[PDB]
Amino acid sequence: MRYGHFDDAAREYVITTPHTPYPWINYLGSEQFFSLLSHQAGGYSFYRDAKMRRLTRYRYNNIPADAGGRYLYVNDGGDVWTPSWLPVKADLDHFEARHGLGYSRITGERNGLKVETLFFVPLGENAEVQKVTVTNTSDAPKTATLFSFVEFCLWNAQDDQTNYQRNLSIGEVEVEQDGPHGSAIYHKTEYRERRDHYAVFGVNTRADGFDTDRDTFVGAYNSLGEASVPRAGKSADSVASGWYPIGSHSVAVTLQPGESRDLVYVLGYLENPDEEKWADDAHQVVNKAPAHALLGRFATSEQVDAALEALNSYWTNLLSTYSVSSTDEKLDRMVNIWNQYQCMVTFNMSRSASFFETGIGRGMGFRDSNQDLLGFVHLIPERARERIIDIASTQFADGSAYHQYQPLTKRGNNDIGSGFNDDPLWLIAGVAAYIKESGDWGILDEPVPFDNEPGSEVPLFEHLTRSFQFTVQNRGPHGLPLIGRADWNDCLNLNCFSTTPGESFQTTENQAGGVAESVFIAAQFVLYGAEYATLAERRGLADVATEARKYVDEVRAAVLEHGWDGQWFLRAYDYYGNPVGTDAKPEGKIWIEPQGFAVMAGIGVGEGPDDADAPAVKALDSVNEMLGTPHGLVLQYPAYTTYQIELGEVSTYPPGYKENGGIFCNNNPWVIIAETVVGRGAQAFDYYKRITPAYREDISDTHKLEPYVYAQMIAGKEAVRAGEAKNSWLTGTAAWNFVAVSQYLLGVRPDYDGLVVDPQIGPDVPSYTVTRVARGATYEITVTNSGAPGARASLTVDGAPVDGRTVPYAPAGSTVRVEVTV
Amino acid sequence: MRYGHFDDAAREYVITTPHTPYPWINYLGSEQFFSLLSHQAGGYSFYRDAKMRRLTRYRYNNIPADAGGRYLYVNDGGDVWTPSWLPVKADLDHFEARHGLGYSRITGERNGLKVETLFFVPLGENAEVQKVTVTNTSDAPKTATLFSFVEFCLWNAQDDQTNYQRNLSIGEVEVEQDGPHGSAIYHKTEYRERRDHYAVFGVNTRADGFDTDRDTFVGAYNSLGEASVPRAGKSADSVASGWYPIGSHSVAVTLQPGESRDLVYVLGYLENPDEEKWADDAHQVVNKAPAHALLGRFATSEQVDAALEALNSYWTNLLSTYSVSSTDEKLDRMVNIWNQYQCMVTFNMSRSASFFETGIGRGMGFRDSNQDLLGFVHLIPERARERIIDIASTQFADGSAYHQYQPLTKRGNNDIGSGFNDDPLWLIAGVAAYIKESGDWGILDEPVPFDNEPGSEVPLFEHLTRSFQFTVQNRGPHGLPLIGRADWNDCLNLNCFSTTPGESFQTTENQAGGVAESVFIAAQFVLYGAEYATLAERRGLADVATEARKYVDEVRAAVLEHGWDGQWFLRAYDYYGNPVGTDAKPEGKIWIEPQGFAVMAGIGVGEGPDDADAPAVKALDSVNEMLGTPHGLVLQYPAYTTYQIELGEVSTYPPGYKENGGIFCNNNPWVIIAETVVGRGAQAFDYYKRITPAYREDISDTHKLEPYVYAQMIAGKEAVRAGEAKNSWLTGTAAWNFVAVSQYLLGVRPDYDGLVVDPQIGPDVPSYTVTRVARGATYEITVTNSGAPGARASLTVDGAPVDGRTVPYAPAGSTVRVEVTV
Ligand SMILES: OC[C@H]1O[C@@H](O)[C@H](O)[C@@H](O)[C@@H]1O
Ligand SMILES: OC[C@H]1O[C@@H](O)[C@H](O)[C@@H](O)[C@@H]1O
Ligand SMILES: [K+]
Ligand SMILES: [K+]
Repeated sequence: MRYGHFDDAAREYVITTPHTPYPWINYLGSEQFFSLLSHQAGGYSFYRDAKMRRLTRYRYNNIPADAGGRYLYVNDGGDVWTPSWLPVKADLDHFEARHGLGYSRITGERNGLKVETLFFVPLGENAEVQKVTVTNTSDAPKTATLFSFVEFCLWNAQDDQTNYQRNLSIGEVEVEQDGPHGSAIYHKTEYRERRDHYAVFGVNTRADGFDTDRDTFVGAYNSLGEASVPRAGKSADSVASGWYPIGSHSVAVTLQPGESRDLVYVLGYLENPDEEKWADDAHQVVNKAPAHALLGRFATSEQVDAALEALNSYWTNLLSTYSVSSTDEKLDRMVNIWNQYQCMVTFNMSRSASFFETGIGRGMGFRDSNQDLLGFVHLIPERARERIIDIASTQFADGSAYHQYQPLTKRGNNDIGSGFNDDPLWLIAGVAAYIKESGDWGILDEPVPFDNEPGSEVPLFEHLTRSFQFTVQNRGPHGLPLIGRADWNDCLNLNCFSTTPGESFQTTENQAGGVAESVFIAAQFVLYGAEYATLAERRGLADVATEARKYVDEVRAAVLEHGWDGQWFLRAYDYYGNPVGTDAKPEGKIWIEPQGFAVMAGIGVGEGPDDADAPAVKALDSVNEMLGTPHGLVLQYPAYTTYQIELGEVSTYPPGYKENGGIFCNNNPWVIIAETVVGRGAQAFDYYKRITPAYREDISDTHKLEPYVYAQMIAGKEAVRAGEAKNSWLTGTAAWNFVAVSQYLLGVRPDYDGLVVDPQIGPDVPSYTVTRVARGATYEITVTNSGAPGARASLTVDGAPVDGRTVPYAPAGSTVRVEVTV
Repeated sequence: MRYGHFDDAAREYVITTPHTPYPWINYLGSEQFFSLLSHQAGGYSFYRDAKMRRLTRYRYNNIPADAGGRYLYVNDGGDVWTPSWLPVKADLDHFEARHGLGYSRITGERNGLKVETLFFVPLGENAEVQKVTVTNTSDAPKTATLFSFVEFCLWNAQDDQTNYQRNLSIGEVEVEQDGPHGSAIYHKTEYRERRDHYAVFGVNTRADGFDTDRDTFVGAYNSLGEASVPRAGKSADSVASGWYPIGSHSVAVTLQPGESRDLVYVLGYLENPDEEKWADDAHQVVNKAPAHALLGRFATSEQVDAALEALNSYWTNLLSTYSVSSTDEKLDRMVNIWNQYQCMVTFNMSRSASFFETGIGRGMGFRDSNQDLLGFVHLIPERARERIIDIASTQFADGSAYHQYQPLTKRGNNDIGSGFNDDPLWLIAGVAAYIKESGDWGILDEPVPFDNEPGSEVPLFEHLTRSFQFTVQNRGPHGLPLIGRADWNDCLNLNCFSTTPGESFQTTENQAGGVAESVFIAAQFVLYGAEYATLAERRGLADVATEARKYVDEVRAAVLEHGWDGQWFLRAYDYYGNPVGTDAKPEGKIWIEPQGFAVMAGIGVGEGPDDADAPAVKALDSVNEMLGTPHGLVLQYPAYTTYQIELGEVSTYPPGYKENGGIFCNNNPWVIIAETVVGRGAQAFDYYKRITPAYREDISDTHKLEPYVYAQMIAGKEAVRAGEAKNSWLTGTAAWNFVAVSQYLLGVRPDYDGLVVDPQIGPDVPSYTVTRVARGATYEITVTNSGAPGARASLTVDGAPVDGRTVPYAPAGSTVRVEVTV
């Protein structure tokens, strides 16, 4: 069951009905200004930070969903409709929405008028541009009046939604019907006071009329679908004082049969220097210079099209670093287009703002942004470098870190908790990924403060030492890392014991003492502490590196001695020292995270995939049997059916959802990668297909959410809603799947001194070529793959056999031809 | 222009159209369970705390406003309509809503079916009951199906609105079609975990069908006005699993010509002891015992009626303490009914939850709850006593206090700022009003902790000494109290200097040092420091009292010497010692707060109203001339037209709104009482009329909000919206106008040892009788009033002339007849 299709040549998803199972969105912008845009034009835009500089208003949990966005009401002879279908819901003769890379087009046609709108954020601009084309598709002349509409937000979205007792009296606007390229409205709430910024909403023509007051435009007792002004056929020229500012312009157009007209609208974010905020000595009238310039840069359709083409070229350039040509078109569209596009979006948004995350409490996550770096470092290495510096600046001197930072200020906060003991090790992961990718060893010398404190700077390498030493100096009675508030699983809260309702487990005070340990952080420390040992040796720190290898070896042996349940890895020891994730308990017998992570770290790996005695194989077979479903692998089994006070948030979810028996997709690639490590390519690829957008498109009515991006959670087998996704777009699933498919399944993966070429994908992809740009040289990697279990590659390079699977990096400008036989 | 009228005999405001300027609400409940109910059935319900235990969901800033509430969709022959008008907006043949004391009735009739709903919260119950009467007003038999609807909230209203990434997976219900009294739906989100509470929505009949999933009942792409289930005419029997739980039952009705049927619906809040939460050993099925009991208590019309009658008797008893019979029916309905009812609501709700206050950030305000006591102590003194202990327990040992407390827990928080230096003295005000009303001197001996700390208890009197000593030990260089974060005016933030956008002025950190002083707090200290001295005297503390009256004299002298601008009182000195509220400045020349409060404290009062040399008279004349408008007295003049960094939030409002040139009604009664003190009753009464609901009903189209309650803010003369109110219901204006009218205009006011009878109302009310129950005796107070300027009363009591205007309190059971000549 499908509601659209991929168009690979156009790099677009084509939605051919308004009647999708859920609003399906795109993100516009890749730099500092972003828009959430549904296939019904719903959503909102913000500059840098969705909580603090939100330009336009959007209602989550509206009835119906997604009533509110950038609308264009058409009044043709008294009949009013919107080409986005919502909010008016007039019958359309034709409707299509295409979501592309950084832009979308939505086109609706009714009664001989076709209205197509291109929405995008241009490169280098803090603005959302709309190019609207109206065409008379009838055989007689048409006259229609077009009313644009956007509802402003009062910048601080939390305040906007809660503090009406103040903010119903502060809404301010200016209206400029006769500006230099057409008509503009200025939304300038609090520019009177501390804000140096305002929004503009303008059109490239002298508008017939305007509206800036929502209640006037919409009318008492009316929804957006029933707005009075478009039904009247003329603007009310309303000038807001408080209440709800909007931007709306009316333009009447007359079109002969076949004739079209373009109109260009811009929503822009402008700043002025404090000294130049005002046009007038009395400080009453905003300085419009930068808004006039912006509108000048988008006064013509030619300017729009040039900017859209520059954006297309930017995307071609980004996607030129890693591409695959295989016999599986679903695989190829994920690797070449969709998974990389999503990794840009997660890089920019972290978990902050989607149609599920509300752009309020969540900023840039310390763990989240590190995981997203793993799937982003090849796309724009300079920006990954900057992100590493920003994240490491929010770390404390003892190696612990703020769990997230505020995007606008880059300062850490505790708003979604403190003391997540996996956080410090993710910094080592992010840096190791970045150095392997770029060979930029010099980043280890970058001075980086602790908690943004001027003069506290130490080299970024020393931050990694603090991370490493934090785990070393925080192990429990089994030699396993103490878990703290939680590890990667935010709902495994072993120090909590909360009996007070409604207090967030994420922020609630934890109990000192106890002996609670995490098998997940143990594996994480084996995996990434090995990379820290390597960086130390490369830095000429021989003794630090020897010591680091020793501690890694200790923790590794502890996993096998104290972290093994018999047929799978234990999950943890709780506050009392009792095992969690043991077959000795009735529920939560096996938990997926240490199964994938321990095996990625090589723990329990035997002689080959057919070595039934190896703990890794036993562990992965137990995952397959106990956690496997057609939709992916669930987090634990059985799910908990009553509240387990000593485990925290996890048992508070009904079984089959989120952390209690949901398919929590971020941890599935760990098992995929683990499967590649033991030599079971076919099984690893199977798990990849079960959760991957292009493979799940044919069950779009089950998945419900966007068929072109990963989501955080698919309901698991214990849910009545099994198969149904929540929380699309913003998830570490995107980066980790890209890691899994690009580096482990397809097998092309940067190491410090050469490119590892190690396919392990099984027999469903028997022939493919990867084109990989790495360290300035292009590698054409032609793979002939039997897919036989445990079979690993041999290579020839430029006509000559090479030993093993690592190709030493060639000099920049080379074309290196690698022939791979598996 | 009116949209309804007062019905005095019924104690109701009758709304005769759905098409009001704004939603007009009532509050149901007076104990621990409260509903906000508009004349369109919109709003929500909560137990004790609107942030933490909110039963049902309501959207502020919805389009249209107030789409959402307790709906009953009637399907007659395929035609669907709701008697509340919204959300369907079908043409009704008749519509009326009556808001009463603790109940409302909303009736709509269409095509031969009349549907009346009585909504109320019964005494002693944590539930909202609706008795629905449907009548066939046609001459032929009718059939219809009625579908009830309410949307649940996930208890924590903040989480409900912002934390979808967790909470879309936690919604849980149970469905009981065949229970003891009829059908019931249980909303039990998080009862699996830490909540010992669930909600029930039931009806006293076996429903034909039900729905618990919003998306199924409403249908995809639909608003509530388009709900699919009522249109199809059959329930979908949906059982929610996450997403959006609701309660809906369908009931088929059949009616002969002229026949009616009653249906009783109950939304209830139930708790179980932890040990009895579950019906089953597996802990999956909630114990329904308390809900079954509740539903049996409201299984019949007879039970509903008995309970509504008990509620009516309760209100007649509450209102028997103070009433007036005069020549002015507008004055009488305010004093007798509406102002007292509003005082009950502000006592219960503080500033927490209205159609403007969102029931999230604001709990029970320390200042607000003390001002509310002034207008509530005569209603239920035992409940006032307890509130005093509650508030005083959140005070710190140094006499400063948390600015508010969380209603559920009674623990103070800083969520809306700290260090408001008027707060400590408001506690003296509250206790003095309480003791004058009740003669309960023993409250001063009650053990009360500081910040709820076990073992920190000291007598309540000692808390007052901490408050009094706080001001004494925190005066600035002119002998005036240091202002701290702000005084009563929350936007006068002299220690702020914020240049950072979107950091609340209320909570942002303040700068140490400086010399910022408040003339407001100086006047509050002179007024209430005198009360504290009298309490110390009655306790035999002659040293303490003598020293107290000394400091009162020093501050009074400081006001005259350093707080006087020439024709009015100064407002403040800023951080650098520069005067605020001086004719020397271009804007904010005169501010109303010290003019009212200084003169209330007797500061600057001369020989009589025509003593034109007296500072009090010059100050009051300046108020009249510079701040007077037809709608009330604005806060200051001119309003500030640019941001003044040294003054904090105040100049961030556009001129004419809130604290920047708005009519901030709470401060108007201070000027009214001031004018009574100086002997100008005619002017005091004029100001009272200008802001008083019964008098502004005839301009309902200008005031906009409820015509039967005070609001916090009416737009001032500098606003394009001059005359239009915001923030109705929840305001200190209610208590302080009750004080003004009952105690100063009408002149009947308790003092420690007798009842003062001192009318000062001017010639427009030439005779009236007050009936006042005080200390167990009833005083029948018959006034003949010339209104002569400055003329004050002489009294005869029970046939004998008495000296002065204070009647010593008579023994309990007495009827004391007081004859008053003015
Ligand atoms: O914190 C509540 C305070 O908020 C300020 O923004 C408003 O101007 C005040 O009227 C209000 O009392
Ligand atoms: O604070 C963010 C966290 O909130 C928890 O309630 C959820 O279960 C987690 O998946 C999410 O990461
Ligand atoms: K997590
Ligand atoms: K205030």
